[PDB]
Amino acid sequence: PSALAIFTCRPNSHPFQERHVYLDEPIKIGRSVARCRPAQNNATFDCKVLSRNHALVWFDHKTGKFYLQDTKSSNGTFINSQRLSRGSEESPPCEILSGDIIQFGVDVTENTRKVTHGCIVSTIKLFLPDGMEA
Amino acid sequence: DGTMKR
Repeated sequence: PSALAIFTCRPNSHPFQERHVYLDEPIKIGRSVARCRPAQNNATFDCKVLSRNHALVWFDHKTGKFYLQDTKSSNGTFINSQRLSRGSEESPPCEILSGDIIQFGVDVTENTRKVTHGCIVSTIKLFLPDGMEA
Repeated sequence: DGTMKR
């Protein structure tokens, strides 16, 4: 069986529907574009402050740990409020545990239209292949 | 590309 990540939306997030993402292979977190649209079983979001290739999430069988990696995002990735890498820089793999608060992007105000676009803020639940919560 | 940037 595959490891499983569940992304649930937090109150200060741009709204999204709960995601059930199986981690048979590493999963790209990123912004919706006609080639990839949001689905209940992916980590693609219709959120303008997310990068196209924002981050990667995967399960490592050797360590038994789950990892998140920022892949040169413009606006940042955060675990429990701690940023993974500077803008346009790649982070190392950073361990995530069930219950962690993961943020993709930051709020951005579009100055000419004076509309604030929220970021994605998620509680993540993580399950080992054997079903045990991480 | 195309990201709304702070």
